[PDB]
Amino acid sequence: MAEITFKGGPVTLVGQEVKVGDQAPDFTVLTNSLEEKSLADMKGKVTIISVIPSIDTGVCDAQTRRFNEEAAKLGDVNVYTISADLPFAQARWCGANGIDKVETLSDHRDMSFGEAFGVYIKELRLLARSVFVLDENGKVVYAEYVSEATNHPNYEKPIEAAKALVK
Repeated sequence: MAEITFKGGPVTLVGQEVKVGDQAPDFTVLTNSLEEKSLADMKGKVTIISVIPSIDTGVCDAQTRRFNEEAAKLGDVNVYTISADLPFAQARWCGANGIDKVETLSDHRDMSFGEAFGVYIKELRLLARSVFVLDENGKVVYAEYVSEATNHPNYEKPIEAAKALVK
């Protein structure tokens, strides 16, 4: 189990902690454009996934935006962000920042993602801050679950996993 804290005590997760080498669960989220997208689409490249609770929190910036730049520096990767937040809030955050290498997505709807990857925090109904990397087979190449929901992963980590495979 990933057992995340919420700044003073533990909080339960739905789902299980996934690992490297495992086949990713394969679900659907909405695009920020209000269409279904699933892991089956994402396997078209080595893909990084950046889970955050909602996009407005400022700490989300340090992920989605840095990921945009780092993905440009890699030159050949694919990256998405997923929130329990509105598709249009997510689209807008991208538009404000001029993001192009990353696209934001909304699990908001059916939580299928947050549930299956064990990042829906049961006790909050909120997505964890976590990251994953996925091979073109849809195998997990890296996974990390920030032990503290009030803190965020380092984007360098899934970059180092993805950059090893895009060569």
